Amino acid sequence: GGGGPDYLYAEYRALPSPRQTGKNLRIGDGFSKYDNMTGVYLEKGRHVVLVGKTEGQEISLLLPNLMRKPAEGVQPTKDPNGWGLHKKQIPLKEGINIIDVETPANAYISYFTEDAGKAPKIPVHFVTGKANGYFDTTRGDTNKDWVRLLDQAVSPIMDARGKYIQVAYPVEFLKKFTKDRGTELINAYDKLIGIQYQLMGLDKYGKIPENRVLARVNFNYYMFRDGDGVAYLGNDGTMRMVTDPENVLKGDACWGFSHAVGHVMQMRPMTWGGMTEVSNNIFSLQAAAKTGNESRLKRQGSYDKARKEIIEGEIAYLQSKDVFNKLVPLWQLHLYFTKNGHPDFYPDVMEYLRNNAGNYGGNDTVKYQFEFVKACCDVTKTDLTDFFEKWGFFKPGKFHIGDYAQYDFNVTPEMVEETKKWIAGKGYPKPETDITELSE
Amino acid sequence: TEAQTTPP
Ligand SMILES: *[C@H]1O[C@H](CO)[C@H](O)[C@H](O[C@@H]2O[C@H](CO)[C@H](O)[C@H](O)[C@H]2O)[C@H]1NC(C)=O
Ligand SMILES: *[C@H]1O[C@H](CO)[C@H](O)[C@H](O[C@@H]2O[C@H](CO)[C@H](O)[C@H](O)[C@H]2O)[C@H]1NC(C)=O
Ligand SMILES: [Zn+2]
Repeated sequence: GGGGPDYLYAEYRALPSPRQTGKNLRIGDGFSKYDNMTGVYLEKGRHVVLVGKTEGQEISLLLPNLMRKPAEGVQPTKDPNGWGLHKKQIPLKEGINIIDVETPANAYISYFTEDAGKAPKIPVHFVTGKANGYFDTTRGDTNKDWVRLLDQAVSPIMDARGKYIQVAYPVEFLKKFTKDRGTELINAYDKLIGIQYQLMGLDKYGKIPENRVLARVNFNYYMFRDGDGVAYLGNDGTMRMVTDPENVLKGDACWGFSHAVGHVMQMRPMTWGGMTEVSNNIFSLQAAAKTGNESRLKRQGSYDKARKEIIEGEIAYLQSKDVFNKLVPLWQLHLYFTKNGHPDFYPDVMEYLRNNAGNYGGNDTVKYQFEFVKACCDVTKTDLTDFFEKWGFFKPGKFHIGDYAQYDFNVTPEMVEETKKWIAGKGYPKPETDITELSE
Repeated sequence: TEAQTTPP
């Protein structure tokens, strides 16, 4: 380096394809397309961007409208522009690039490759930009740097990163709620993502992503997940919950953050139709356990409620009308196995499904319910037929589910019999106790 | 977008 001012001149390394990273984990689109943040702010007008030797690599400039608001009198959830992160994407070429910026934006380099290790570092010099800077705990930045960055910002948005997290929030909210505690906030976010990576077995199986997860502000809705990562409403109510580093590790704020990231991390083999608001809450419960928070299933008396609806009701798991009731058996498996000598239960189940699950969409995703059962049995060498039978996993029928999309599942007697015979053929021991009776 | 929520 040394080619110019800090941030305006920098050298960008290629990152692995976010889509490919997601595909390999069976999670789909959710890693940050904006990870190569510049710390450069481009005002409205004509800009010059100098690019060094590309060796023919594809590199582009992202200018997201992170401060996009609903038009006057437009109710934020009824925005014709939708809830997505709007951006300009401009292909860059080696040498001089002339770029017309219509709306002032923070700049992000998009430099992604299929051979990350064997791509050149590409210098990019924003010779007409302003240095906003960014906060990076991995660089060694402290709260002294955090305070200086917020005080000196030229943009309404400050960029920040840790090991796993990328943040793009308004300076106004960072000053009001984070105050001086930038390190604590980024460390809290990294802790909450790392809990999910651990439960996924990414640390155990050497699959921790290089790609970060972006948490962005939005001006449309409270909290959600989309293809760009997680999004939090830029109002005092929501920013107090997630931008105060004490608050985000407590109660419903910890749950909401963990739930949203849990949508990024929920794998297709554990997220068949009707599971979208179920499988991610395994992460929410684990985050609560690791942060000194009470179990939401305990607080809601969900064990009794779930046993009443599904087991006493003798209905299919697929017929349950309560996402917390559907969560109960998933968490019983974790609590039972981790306290009975299988501490890596979900890490191993998720690795097993990454390696062994099929490739199903739409009405075929119900096949994952049975692949999930098989994984749980094989990983623990335990015959869980009775557990899954009691929880209604083996009820044949035609089941309609509304879960964002419409699902029409056909669970045939042959499908149920094939799974039960596969389990029986393993000759594994049955649990000594009835795991369905587990409560907190 | 492809937004999964929470409605509180
Ligand atoms: C999604 O995140 C939300 C963060 O506020 C919230 O925790 C929501 O769950 C809701 O929690 C409310 C109490 O805080 C009510 O209990 C409500 O009934 C419940 O849906 C999270 N959703 C889920 C499905 O976990
Ligand atoms: C959050 O808002 C979403 C709409 O933007 C959606 O209503 C979602 O609720 C889910 O909707 C599905 C139906 O298509 C299923 O019924 C699912 O179980 C349900 O949770 C909202 N989240 C929640 C947790 O209610
Ligand atoms: Zn949700």
